[PDB]
Amino acid sequence: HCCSAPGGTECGECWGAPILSPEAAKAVAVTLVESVCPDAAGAELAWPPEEHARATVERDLRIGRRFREQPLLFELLKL
Amino acid sequence: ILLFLIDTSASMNQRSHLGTTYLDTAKGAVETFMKLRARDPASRGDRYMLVTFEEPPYAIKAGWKENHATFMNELKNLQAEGLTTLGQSLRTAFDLLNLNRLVTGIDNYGQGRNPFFLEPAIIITITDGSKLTTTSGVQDELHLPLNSPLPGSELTKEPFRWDQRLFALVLRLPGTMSVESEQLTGVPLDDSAITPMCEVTGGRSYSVCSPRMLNQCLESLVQKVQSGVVINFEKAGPDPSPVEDGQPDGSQPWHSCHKLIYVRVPIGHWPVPESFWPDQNSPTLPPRTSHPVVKFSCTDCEPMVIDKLPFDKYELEPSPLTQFILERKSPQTCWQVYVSNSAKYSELGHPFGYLKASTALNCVNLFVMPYNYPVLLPWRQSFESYLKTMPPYYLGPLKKAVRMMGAPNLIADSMEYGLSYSVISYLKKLSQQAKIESDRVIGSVGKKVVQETGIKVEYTGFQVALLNKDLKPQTFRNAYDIPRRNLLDHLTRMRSNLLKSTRRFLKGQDEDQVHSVPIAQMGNYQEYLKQVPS
Repeated sequence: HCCSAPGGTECGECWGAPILSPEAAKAVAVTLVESVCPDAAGAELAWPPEEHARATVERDLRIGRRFREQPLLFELLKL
Repeated sequence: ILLFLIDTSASMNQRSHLGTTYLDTAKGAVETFMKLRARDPASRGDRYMLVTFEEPPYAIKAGWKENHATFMNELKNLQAEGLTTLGQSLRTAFDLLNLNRLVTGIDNYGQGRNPFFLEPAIIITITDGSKLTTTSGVQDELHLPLNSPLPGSELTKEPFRWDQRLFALVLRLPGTMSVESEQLTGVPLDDSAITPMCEVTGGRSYSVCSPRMLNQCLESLVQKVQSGVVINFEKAGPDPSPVEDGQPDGSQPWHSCHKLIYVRVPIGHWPVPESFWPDQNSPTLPPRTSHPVVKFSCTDCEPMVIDKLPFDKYELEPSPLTQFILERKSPQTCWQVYVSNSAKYSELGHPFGYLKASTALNCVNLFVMPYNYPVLLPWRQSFESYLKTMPPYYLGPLKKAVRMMGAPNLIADSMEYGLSYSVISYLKKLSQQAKIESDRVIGSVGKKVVQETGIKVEYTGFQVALLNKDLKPQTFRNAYDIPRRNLLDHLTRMRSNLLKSTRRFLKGQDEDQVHSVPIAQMGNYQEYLKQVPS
């Protein structure tokens, strides 16, 4: 209800589905990243190579622990 | 002699990409430098000293009369806490290196400047990147403070000395990956405030960026330790008169490299006397310079000098030999050299040597000649008139060479100045007393600082205690050191210990051992009636 832009104009014929606002979902993703892992050493959008994953294993393990302790995060990803 | 300067400041607590702080990396680099220098069969006479960024009474950790054990013990327990006081620490290190100089005879300032009386010393000054603080803000000039000069230091006007090189390590290790590994064999400069201070002394400043680069710079630094003879060259005044095989056009002018004066103590004669005209009556002596401003002139001027003159082999370290190599290393020819700043009564420079190369054309031999060789080498009342152009005190060393032939001179005119001899023994005694006072309170810290300073905001005199690290509570002797939890069990333990009446009782509950447990140390205090003859 918060992210869906208004909304209520009877789109389509009878199956109008409101789209999600990109700004609201972007803010949700940003605050989720800030709450899960506030680190910024490798926060670049470009995916590093595979061997690079052998240096930040502690951050990945803490992210996995945060995901396993609270499943709601997964639901937030679905948003 | 090597004096390692490790700041141990609060800015050296940031963690590298490997997982250790910059202080741990610096200590590991020092240990690997030790194990690398131990490979060369010449580390049996050197002495290691340690200097940190602490108060003058606490800056020095291991100085004179300190073996390797206490040095390693002090470097082991280094704690990074404090500001980056680079100037005061460098001043303290230079004063520590110049404690036993005015007593043995080095830099006497009255009888020439002997280059064979060397006291080598190399500083590493391992510090952080930048942003040094002085308890008020962040400076960007790095000026050495002058608050309490040592007695007899106004005759050099510079903190460093004839043989005191200064290398630097900044340890600019990234935190994420340190993936900068493009240039394999290339060690750039740090480009910081310590770079000019290092370049003035005669040593470069490395810029550590990766552990591989750290190993490279450490393996390149071990090859830069030898006898310290640093002299400065200038192009003036010949306008690059190198018209021998090509046309001149250069950066190889202000060469401030060192020279390897290998012994065969060092053996040699004919030193660079001074740069001024000394008078017979001079109460105040002009301050000397750590680097002599000596200039060379490109002239052939009969480079063949063969005589019974005592020979010298002060090898010059190749740093600006490109200008000589451009002229085919000047085969069978040389160029004169002369010291500036009124070398005589009324003239600008007097040629006293040349820079003739060897037959192998490898390096420059630095042939040091007498004050004026082309006249005395080729008596009809000639030497008596010729000995008036040379400085008076200079008749000291040369006469020794005349001892190889005869003895026509005497002690009649062997006097430098009636006022130069005065006010010299008192300065030497003061320097000796200062060196003794510095070497006395070198390891005894005696901080005794544990208080909270409770402010008002029994009155005006209360101060809460702090947590003591090495407290060693006596549980059996003192009853206040027994907490409430384990009180009854400890009571029964003390009762059984007192009612046992054993031998060699102690007051410690459980004192296992110290950090080190040597096998030979424990096996020595024993008796084994066996020899294994079979």
